[PDB]
Amino acid sequence: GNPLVYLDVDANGKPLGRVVLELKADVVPKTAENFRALCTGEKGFGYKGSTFHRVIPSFMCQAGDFTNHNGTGGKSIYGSRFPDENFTLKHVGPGVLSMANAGPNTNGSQFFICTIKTDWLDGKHVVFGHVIEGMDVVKKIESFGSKSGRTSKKIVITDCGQLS
Repeated sequence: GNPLVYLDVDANGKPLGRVVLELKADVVPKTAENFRALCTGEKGFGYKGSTFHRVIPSFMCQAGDFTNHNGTGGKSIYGSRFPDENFTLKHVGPGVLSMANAGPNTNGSQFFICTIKTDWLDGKHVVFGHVIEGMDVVKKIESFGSKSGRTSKKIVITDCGQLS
């Protein structure tokens, strides 16, 4: 079946708990595989030790810039960037997992977890999974964001990996 992966998240060195994500490899296999491998770190790089660098209450929590830690970086297991696979899955509600980008066909490693229905991103960002467990952790992360995106605590993915 579809991969299940996890992110364990700290805020100022205090554990918040675990976010478990289903990756919809049935719909977006290339996009799912990138995220899966970045969670395991099996290519020699990935999300472990990196941060949620942009968090906006009543919108989303963004992470995945494991090279520059500020929204300008990241890379995929395929190369620097890869195409929008499809827009079949929609931003239907809280818990949706979707690729951050800098316009069409600029997926790398950055991603966001929605805390509301972000319907205006449909057709612009590739949705590739959702939160199976740990919305409480996501809401804690959200509570440390601000309107500007700047976080009030350092939010770190201390561990990550594949469950199945």
